[PDB]
Amino acid sequence: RKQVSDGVAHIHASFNNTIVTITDRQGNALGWATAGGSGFRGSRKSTPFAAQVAAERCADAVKEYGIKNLEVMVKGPGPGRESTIRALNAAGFRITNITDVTPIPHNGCRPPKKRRV
Amino acid sequence: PVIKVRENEPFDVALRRFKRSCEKAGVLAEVRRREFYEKPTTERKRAKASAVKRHAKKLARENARRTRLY
Amino acid sequence: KFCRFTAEGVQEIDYKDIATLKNYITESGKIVPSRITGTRAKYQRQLARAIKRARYLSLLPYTDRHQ
Amino acid sequence: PRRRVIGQRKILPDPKFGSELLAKFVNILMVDGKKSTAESIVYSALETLAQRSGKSELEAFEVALENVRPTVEVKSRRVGGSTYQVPVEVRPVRRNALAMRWIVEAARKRGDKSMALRLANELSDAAENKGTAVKKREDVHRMAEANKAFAHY
RNA sequence: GCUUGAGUCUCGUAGAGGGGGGUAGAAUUCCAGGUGUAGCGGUGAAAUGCGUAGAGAUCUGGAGGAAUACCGGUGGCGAAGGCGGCCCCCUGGACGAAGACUGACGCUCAGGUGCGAAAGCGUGGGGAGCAAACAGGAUUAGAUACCCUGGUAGUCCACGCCGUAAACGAUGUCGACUUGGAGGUUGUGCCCUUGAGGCGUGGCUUCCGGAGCUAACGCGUUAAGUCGACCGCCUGGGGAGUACGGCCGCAAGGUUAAAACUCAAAUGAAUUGACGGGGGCCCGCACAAGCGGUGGAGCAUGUGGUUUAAUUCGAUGCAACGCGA
RNA sequence: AAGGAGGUAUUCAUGUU
Ligand SMILES: [Mg+2]
Ligand SMILES: [Mg+2]
Ligand SMILES: [Mg+2]
Ligand SMILES: [Mg+2]
Ligand SMILES: [Mg+2]
Ligand SMILES: [Mg+2]
Ligand SMILES: [Mg+2]
Ligand SMILES: [Mg+2]
Ligand SMILES: [Mg+2]
Ligand SMILES: [Mg+2]
Ligand SMILES: [Mg+2]
Ligand SMILES: [Mg+2]
Ligand SMILES: [Mg+2]
Ligand SMILES: [Mg+2]
Ligand SMILES: [Mg+2]
Ligand SMILES: [Mg+2]
Ligand SMILES: [Mg+2]
Ligand SMILES: [Mg+2]
Ligand SMILES: [Mg+2]
Ligand SMILES: [Mg+2]
Ligand SMILES: [Mg+2]
Ligand SMILES: [Mg+2]
Ligand SMILES: [Mg+2]
Repeated sequence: RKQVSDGVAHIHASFNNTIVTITDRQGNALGWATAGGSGFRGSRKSTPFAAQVAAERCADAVKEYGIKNLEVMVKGPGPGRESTIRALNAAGFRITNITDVTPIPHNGCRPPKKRRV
Repeated sequence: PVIKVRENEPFDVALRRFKRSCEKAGVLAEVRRREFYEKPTTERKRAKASAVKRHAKKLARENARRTRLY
Repeated sequence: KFCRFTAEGVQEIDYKDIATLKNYITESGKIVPSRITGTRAKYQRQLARAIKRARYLSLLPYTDRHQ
Repeated sequence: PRRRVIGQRKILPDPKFGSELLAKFVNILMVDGKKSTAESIVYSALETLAQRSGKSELEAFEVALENVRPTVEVKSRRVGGSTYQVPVEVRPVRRNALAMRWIVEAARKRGDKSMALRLANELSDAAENKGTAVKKREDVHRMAEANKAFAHY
């Protein structure tokens, strides 16, 4: 309701699922959307198209706030990782910053064991 | 890989620039290699094998570049 | 090629010299490989030590997602 | 063919109209090599369609054909182990052939009595964009849009 | 007696060599709070599991443990095992230059002593992540597994014990001699450094290759070449690195180490095929794009089966079944 | 993921960006 005209789009794109969250510049979240909510399940929810429709759904959700400017923070090794950005541009926000925020450790915790499939 | 849209810069150009920056950084390769724990033996073996492969083909090219193809 | 340090006969990197370190680091903050830069191995090791010491003293950022 | 790049066979133009497109339409309509019967059917249908829907047979035929032509179809690629239904743009000669084939089969299905009457009715209906042929075209377009997600495989 | 082997001193060089103590940032986890709402998580596909007591996501603060991205390199160091953020303290070895010095003080080594990855054991701490055992969900004919969600010992620290690895270069240590080439790394001398250069002279290190050697594969100045000194080990395959005895160990077990019996082979390298749910290339109505069929109906015809006194005999994956006929 | 070029890969003024 409190119009701010500038948001931050956090795109957490894992291999399985993509979560897009629009928030204020300070950190308070406004709206979110996911491929699971978009209806795709499993092999279809791990596709760029699902990420695009989730981004569109999130943009519609936060439409009430009337945000115009939008800085993008993309995180995680996700299948789409880009379709969300294209969807936001299509939805009609001025993309200000495109930033990668993937958390890379400096040889920290040990990862899980390799899968034998 | 921070990217800020330049003045009078098209969005498609900016997006391609961002992909180029990510490629140069090598983010996807790093996270993918860090997805699972590679044993030190496996890592050393893989590195040594790659070096041997690279060196072998260098010698092969530098030698077989003095032959009659036809 | 063209190892810059051996051209001037530099003895030590002198980590306080930020501008040279800025040339020898990437935008993301990590160290550019000697294979790309053209530096000799001995100067490369000295350069790595200097950059790490500068990072500790906060003259250079560890990464661009720090501050 | 694994190794052959010869193109398409040269086809002669329609005697009474000088249209290669119409000649191909007659060939598609023809069954059991009885070209005389198929040619009589199409000529009668074209005359009836011209009188009903417009001025000339070629104009009515082309407008109907354009209303049936498909922009994009779908094929079954197999790259990731499973089969992906991927859309693909159809070359113009295939557009004409698919349109004519759909019109002919739709006309055959129809419940009217004479074949020429069925052909004229279907052609007029396709021109008006309510026919079974245009429904088939809209169906293939609809499925292509549904599976458009795989457009880069 | 001598100075060539060996060693000492003078000046420097590079190194993840070792021990101890601090410190830095990223990241994971947890805790507290704000925003915010119905999914999250996972797979080939799912479920177990987590979330309306508000998860996941996002922001702020805090706690804690472990490990040091980039640099990073068939790069470096160490006798081997092995060693990787940065800083300080203690400390070992190697190499180069010029000389000076001692004057064979050397090499090898059974017993002996010490060091010795990982797992394991004892005592006491610590515990983020990962993870034998275990629990649950799947998969399957079965699945005491591979896959998924959890998860204890352990992984970490201190002090002891253990003493084994494909602990491998499957190549004992020392020394001498024998054609070359391309590199890497670290010294150092000279030539106008004609500016990143040119010519030497050491140490260590990777690849290719000549003679020579080898069963061949290959090794080839870092030898598996030609020789010299000392040590360790083998005597067909299984039985068996097992039994007994001894020694060591808290234990697990380690070390030393047979016999009866049994077979006539077991093996190494390489050669020609075939095959591979190896790789590349190519072709054929092989697929794809199309048209017309068969499989449903009736009848014709052949076969199987059953029946019969006989239902004559043969052909019976493709390549028998309107076949001999 | 597919195709083209260069090399064993860079020197290729900084500036600009
Ligand atoms: Mg997993
Ligand atoms: Mg060494
Ligand atoms: Mg002994
Ligand atoms: Mg241990
Ligand atoms: Mg213990
Ligand atoms: Mg304990
Ligand atoms: Mg498990
Ligand atoms: Mg786990
Ligand atoms: Mg042994
Ligand atoms: Mg080893
Ligand atoms: Mg041995
Ligand atoms: Mg000795
Ligand atoms: Mg050789
Ligand atoms: Mg024993
Ligand atoms: Mg044993
Ligand atoms: Mg015993
Ligand atoms: Mg043919
Ligand atoms: Mg077919
Ligand atoms: Mg039948
Ligand atoms: Mg039969
Ligand atoms: Mg018979
Ligand atoms: Mg018979
Ligand atoms: Mg026949």
